[PDB]
Amino acid sequence: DVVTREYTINLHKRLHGVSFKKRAPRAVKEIKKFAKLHMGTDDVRLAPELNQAIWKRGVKGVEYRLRLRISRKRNEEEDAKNPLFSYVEPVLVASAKGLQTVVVEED
Amino acid sequence: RSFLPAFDKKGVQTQQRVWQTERFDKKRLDKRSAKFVNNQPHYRDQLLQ
Amino acid sequence: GKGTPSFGKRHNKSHTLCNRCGRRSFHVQKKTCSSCGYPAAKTRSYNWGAKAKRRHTTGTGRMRYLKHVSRRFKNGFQTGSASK
Amino acid sequence: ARYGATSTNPAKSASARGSYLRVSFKNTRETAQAINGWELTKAQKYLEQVLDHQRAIPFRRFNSSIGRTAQGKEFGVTKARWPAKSVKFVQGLLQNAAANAEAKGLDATKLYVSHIQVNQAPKQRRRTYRAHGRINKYESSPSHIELVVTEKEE
Amino acid sequence: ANLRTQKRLAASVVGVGKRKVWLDPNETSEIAQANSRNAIRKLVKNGTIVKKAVTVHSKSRT
Amino acid sequence: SEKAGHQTSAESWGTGRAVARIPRVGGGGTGRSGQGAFGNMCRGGRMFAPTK
Amino acid sequence: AAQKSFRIKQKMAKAKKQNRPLPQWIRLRTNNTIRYNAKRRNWRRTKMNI
RNA sequence: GAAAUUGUUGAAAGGGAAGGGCAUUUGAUCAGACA
RNA sequence: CGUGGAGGUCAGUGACGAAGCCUAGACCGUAAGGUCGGGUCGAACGGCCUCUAGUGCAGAUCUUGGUGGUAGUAGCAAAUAUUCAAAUGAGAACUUUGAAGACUGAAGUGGGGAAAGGUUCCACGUCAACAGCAGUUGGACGUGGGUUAGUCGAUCCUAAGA
Ligand SMILES: [Zn+2]
Repeated sequence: DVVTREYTINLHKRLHGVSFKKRAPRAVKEIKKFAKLHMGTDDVRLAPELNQAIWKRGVKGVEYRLRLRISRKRNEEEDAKNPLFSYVEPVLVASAKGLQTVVVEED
Repeated sequence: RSFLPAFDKKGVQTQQRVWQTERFDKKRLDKRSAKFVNNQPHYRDQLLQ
Repeated sequence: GKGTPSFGKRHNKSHTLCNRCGRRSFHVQKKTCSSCGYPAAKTRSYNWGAKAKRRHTTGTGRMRYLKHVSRRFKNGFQTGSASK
Repeated sequence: ARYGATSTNPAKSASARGSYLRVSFKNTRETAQAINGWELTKAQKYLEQVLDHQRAIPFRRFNSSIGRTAQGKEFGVTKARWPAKSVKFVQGLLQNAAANAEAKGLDATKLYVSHIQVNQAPKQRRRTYRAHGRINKYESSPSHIELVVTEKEE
Repeated sequence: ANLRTQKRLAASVVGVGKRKVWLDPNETSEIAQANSRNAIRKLVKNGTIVKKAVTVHSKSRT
Repeated sequence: SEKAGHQTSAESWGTGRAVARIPRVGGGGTGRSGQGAFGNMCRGGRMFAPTK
Repeated sequence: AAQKSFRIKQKMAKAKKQNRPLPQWIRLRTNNTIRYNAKRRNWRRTKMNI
């Protein structure tokens, strides 16, 4: 149940037509709804090093594709609704276009 | 040594009603004065041809 | 505007506190209290201001000396040691 | 305390009450009317679904110019809403009445909410300020809520 | 907690402005007892409160 | 009292407004200001034909 | 102002010391019909015109 | 602890108002029993 | 016919319940109205013969107070902009810290002052009301602390003037 794998999210087709003051605040919610259906639990936490990689070039100027690694961890607290939670952190790669989704080996 | 709870059981029961008494007198002062609050002598209207 | 823009310049007083009556009625440029001319020897009181004489008449204050004169008259302005 | 017109017996019932609560009377009346007569567990699942934004509360009397929705179709109405403050204040009294019934010893499997009413409370004045320098009123409509859950007989 | 007065006292102690004061996020439970300015100086020398560096305005293109 | 009902300094607002033409207590900042005075149908006014 | 007079400071001192709630043991007296300090004043609502 | 105004329960009615007058059916309620 | 008081009388009614109030319950009168039953309630009140008047309301853009429909409606749209994690907490779009992104751009959204304000300054505790959403926050609420001069001003001088 505790799985972790990497995805490429095409944010260009999510932030199309969105207002310029809301591109990166929409991108946060689109990454949350991405990780709400891949490994489909609620309570998706992003990383601050993911937030500052969304927000690298302002409100407008989110990158076209991001490379994430979503980890469905098990909740350490009591958590009396949805006892699993995702955790989304970026993968530092150059030119994140051209990669499929792969399952990283648990260690 | 251990004694954990310490708060006042009469000084809050005597404040929860003097607060509502103060609030009730404030409300009955608002509503017994809010009839002629909008009485403006020498009010000219900015409407004409 | 003569209403809301011209109420912004209201920041210097024309009346201050009087010494004979303690209320903010002492004009500063002309130096006369408008509720009881302070410079004048007589307090202002007019017969058309019959309500305004009620707020300043005898009995509105402490009456430090005058509240004892009837008690002293009733005994007849007696002096000396009381009794055994 | 004296309650409303309750045609039940006191040996099988348990009541709860709240006065001067600052929920709106118009929304809290529809919240209190949507669960009138229901089972206790069915009402407690239903209000949690309302807060989870499925299965809206049908607005029936105080419903002028509110929006139409697709979740009114289970009640026949076309106008319905999801008042969160009203659902939370009703849910607290449902929990308190369930606790009073468990302290009296009634079995919680057959508790249904028989009598439930809201009344207006004294308003709470506060000013709004309008054009051309005139005050109006801008006040709240608090509500008393009272509730009785009783156990189902033959 | 509420370190809004500790950040003010640290700005006044270090002498740099409030936008250059760094309070340690893993040590708010220790920072919260620093009500004095002496305790703020103790935290400054202890390394819990650090002055941040001046943002660079370069004159190289000029 | 011969001064009962008439310890007010009130005068009517007249037409040009949408209130009745009874004498109204001028001023402001209290609940009394604006209220109808001096009448016999009023509250705080002298009676009709005060008893002598 | 910051450069005030003693006649103004002496009245501001009285207006400070008059700005307190009613003492709690006043309400325990026998024929006590004083329920709250009805001459309370703060700088937001009403100004003292001195 | 009245009325305006409101909630719940019960009864009844309801094709672009509602209310009222005369008459009777139907439902409720009351009456005296001529005891 | 009805109301508030007065002089007589019923050696009138009443804590075993006076007055009041509610009552698609009953009776009498053409009617004004009067009487009874039930519920509520808690200290005084009626019948008749007369006397007296501040004596009967549907209206006066009536006076004062209270409440509706509109209506959970109009709206809560100027000042470029917010996002993530953690802490606290019953509860976090709004508090605190860190990380980002931005803004005022030295005629500033900075640092002081004059009028004016009066304790708003600062700390601890608190969130019923106020902050036209919220609130664990606050110029709010409760309790306290705080303003140190031979040199800075007033004080002294005169101006237009009083
Ligand atoms: Zn004077």
